[PDB]
Amino acid sequence: KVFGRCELAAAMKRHGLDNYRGYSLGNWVCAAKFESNFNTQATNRNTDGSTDYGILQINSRWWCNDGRTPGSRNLCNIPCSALLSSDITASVNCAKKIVSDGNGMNAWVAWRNRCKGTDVQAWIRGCRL
Ligand SMILES: [Cl-]
Ligand SMILES: [Cl-]
Ligand SMILES: [Cl-]
Repeated sequence: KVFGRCELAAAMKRHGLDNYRGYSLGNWVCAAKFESNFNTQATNRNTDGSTDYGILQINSRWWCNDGRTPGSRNLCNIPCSALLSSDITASVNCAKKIVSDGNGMNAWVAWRNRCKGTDVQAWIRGCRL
C-alpha cells in the first residue's frame, strides 16, 4: 500500500507513535517519506546481506527474521514480511522498540541525514489529526 501523507500521519497517531520517545509525528512521517516514499512494500538489500523492509525500512540484521541474514537477530519477534503489510501495526510496534534502543531516531540513517533538525512539522501540516 502506498499511503497518502496525512493518511499515514493518522495511522501512526492511531498506533501511538505520535510523540513516542519524544519524537513528534512529523519526525515519523518524514522518516517514512525518505525511507520508503510511504510504500509499505518497499524492500532494499544492504551491502552486508541484510534487507530493510516496509514503510520505515526496518533491518533484518537486528529486528526481524527473513531466513537469509546470517548471524542476525529477530528482536521484534516477527517475520520481516509482516513489515510489508497494508496494516502498519507490526512496523509501528517494531519501530517503538528500535527508537527505544539507545540512539533514538538516529537508528534511521535517513532520518538523521534528511529530517533531523528540519521543519518536520511541515510533514503533518494541513492534516486533520
Ligand atoms: Cl511534528
Ligand atoms: Cl536469518
Ligand atoms: Cl541518507
